[PDB]
Amino acid sequence: MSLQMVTVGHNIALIQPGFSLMNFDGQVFFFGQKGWPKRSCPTGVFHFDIKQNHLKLKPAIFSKDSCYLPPLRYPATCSYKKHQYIIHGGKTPNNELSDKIYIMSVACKNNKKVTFRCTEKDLVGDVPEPRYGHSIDVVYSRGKSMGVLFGGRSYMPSTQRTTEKWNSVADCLPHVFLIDFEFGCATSYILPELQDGLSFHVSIARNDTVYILGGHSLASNIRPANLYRIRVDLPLGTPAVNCTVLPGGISVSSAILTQTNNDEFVIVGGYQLENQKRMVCSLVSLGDNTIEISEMETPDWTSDIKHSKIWFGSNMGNGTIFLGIPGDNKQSEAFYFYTLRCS
Amino acid sequence: AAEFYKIFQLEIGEVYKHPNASKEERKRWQATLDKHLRKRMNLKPIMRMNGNFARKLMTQETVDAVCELIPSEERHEALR
Amino acid sequence: YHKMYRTVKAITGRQIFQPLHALRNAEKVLLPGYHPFEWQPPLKNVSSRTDVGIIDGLSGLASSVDEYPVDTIAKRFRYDSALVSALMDMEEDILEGMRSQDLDDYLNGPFTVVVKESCDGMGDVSEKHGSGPAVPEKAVRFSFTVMRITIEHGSQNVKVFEEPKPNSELCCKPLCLMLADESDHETLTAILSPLIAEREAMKSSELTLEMGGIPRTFKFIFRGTGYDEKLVREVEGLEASGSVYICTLCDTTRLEASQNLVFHSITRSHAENLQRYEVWRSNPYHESVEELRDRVKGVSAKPFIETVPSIDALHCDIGN
Ligand SMILES: [Ca+2]
Ligand SMILES: [Zn+2]
Repeated sequence: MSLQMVTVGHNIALIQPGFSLMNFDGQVFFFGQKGWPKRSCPTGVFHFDIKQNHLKLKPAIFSKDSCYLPPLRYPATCSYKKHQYIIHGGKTPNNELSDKIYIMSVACKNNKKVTFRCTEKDLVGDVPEPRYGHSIDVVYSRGKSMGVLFGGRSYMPSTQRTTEKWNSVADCLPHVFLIDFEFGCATSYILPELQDGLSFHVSIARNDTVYILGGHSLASNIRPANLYRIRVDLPLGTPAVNCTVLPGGISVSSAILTQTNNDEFVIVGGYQLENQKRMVCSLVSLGDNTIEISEMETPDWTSDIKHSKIWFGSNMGNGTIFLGIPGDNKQSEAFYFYTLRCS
Repeated sequence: AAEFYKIFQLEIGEVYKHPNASKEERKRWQATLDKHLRKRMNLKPIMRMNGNFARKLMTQETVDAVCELIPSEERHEALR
Repeated sequence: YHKMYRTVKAITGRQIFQPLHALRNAEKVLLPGYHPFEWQPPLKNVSSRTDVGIIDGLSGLASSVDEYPVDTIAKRFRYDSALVSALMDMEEDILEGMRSQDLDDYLNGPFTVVVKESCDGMGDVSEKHGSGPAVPEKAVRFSFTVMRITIEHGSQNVKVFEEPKPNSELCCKPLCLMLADESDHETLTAILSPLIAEREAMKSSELTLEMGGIPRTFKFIFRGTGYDEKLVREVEGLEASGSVYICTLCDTTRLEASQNLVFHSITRSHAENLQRYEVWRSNPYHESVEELRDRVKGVSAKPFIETVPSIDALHCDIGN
């Protein structure tokens, strides 16, 4: 529950709400900047390093064969098992959506420098539509690892779009998609147990299930206190997907996930209502087939957090969460960044 | 009105219990006071203060909005 | 005006000036969204209503707490409605121009209209107090001007109306006013993309309008010349500030620009910029950062406005 203020270098005008933080072998990096890539960092990734509560952003060069990807403003985070990192879709800085897939990897690493390898893949079959705010995660069933996708928010189809409502968004179809990374395949699956959409939710991994809890549905302008547990197996034939509604779910959207200990994750932040903020923390203790959400003591927030309207952040991976508060008007430096420690 | 604005800045941090403060803490106090003033009474932060700012800041809603950021109640009643 | 009207009426006894509500009623004839117009073929993704007026420039952008925060105020007209009103404001002018060239009056040939697109941001605009988001103290304006109107007569093309003073304040008709910052790219694209969509739809269609008792059809060609160098670079590609690549019309680097500077050719366009951005994003030849930049010739972003490769004389004089 440690709350430490962090200072930032000469790149504070380069972090925007909706970023993503990736942890590679104990090193935390950055993605999803504000504005198009400059001449200082043509790639777009950064060396997210905090020492003595001071933040410095050094550029990180890609490999020779990597693809220079645009800054996704709201991607989907995945951590495949060789240790790679997968992002799907999101908003480009020009505010168009993408239906493309990228996989992060380290091509080569030397003294105090790192080179990435981002690959390009095309999905065939039931290709999901471009969207943002969704959640992706992978499961390990019967010795086979295969990722699952859930709906989010997307623009109106290319048939009902008008310029006067060009930027109006509608929640994606309740369909649940299965992603096979090693082959680039996807077969759609419609499940009657999921009737409404769900956006800005958190995804928790396990051996053969994903626990989606909380989230915002735009159609009814409500945040359900629901909790779905999706169990997927990998037989010889077509995969079988089962969704079961569980009791005890919480009603939070755009929360932050962290992995503090094995079989122990903590939820902090988010919004309960449009004008309300998540002031409490939920400790989710996983098990073989059991989930028990309990309320742990509220960390000591500051006045700036308790009185602000917005916060945003991503996952450090090492039991740390990096959340920021809008500093002030542009006219300190337009953003106040904090760090949070969970045991 | 400028003097009352400075009083509010030093009161939203309880300097009567912290006689020593750094520049960064006072800048944070400035930022949070400006943010809450905008949120509640719809006043923008300005570098040279006008008379309209004085007339609007000299209201009871001003001390209400400033005081709900002050953890103590003695400061609340004193400012009121 | 009300004070003037009241005092003139009180002194003279008669009603020389008209009342404010009469002026407001007479106002609607000129504002967009009063005349009936039909598109053939119908515009893609553009509604066919003929009663659209001052619509929000945010284009129905999300403003909830769970998504990207928006802190801008924008009001804009539909491009087609604005051009309909602009054409009807010069109805008698077009008739006079057609008469003066010894053509007919009820001729309904397809008019080839060229419209210059101008957009420039501003600074030092004070923010008001009052309800609204934390809107920054900068403004960006989008406006269009009507240079020339030509009708097809015989085998050649004849001219009708030419703007006598193109650089005047009496012909820069506003189209979209947003009080945001041109340095920001996300908000600029979010507010300005629908107008580009309408422009692209209008680029491949024809408009029918009851022009002075006889229906006549219009075709439109657009030129985005009214941009300064910084906005051109920030919109259609190349990096800001001063790079190794300089010109917006050719692939000349700074060193050979200093060397030769007499022999060149215009090469850049918008389709070429899009193709080069695709090359940059995909890297088909598996090249490192420096050689990939040399291959892509400086573009490292997705362009979204077709800007004509021209030069701005005012800023040219200022810089020179
Ligand atoms: Ca200017
Ligand atoms: Zn040139």
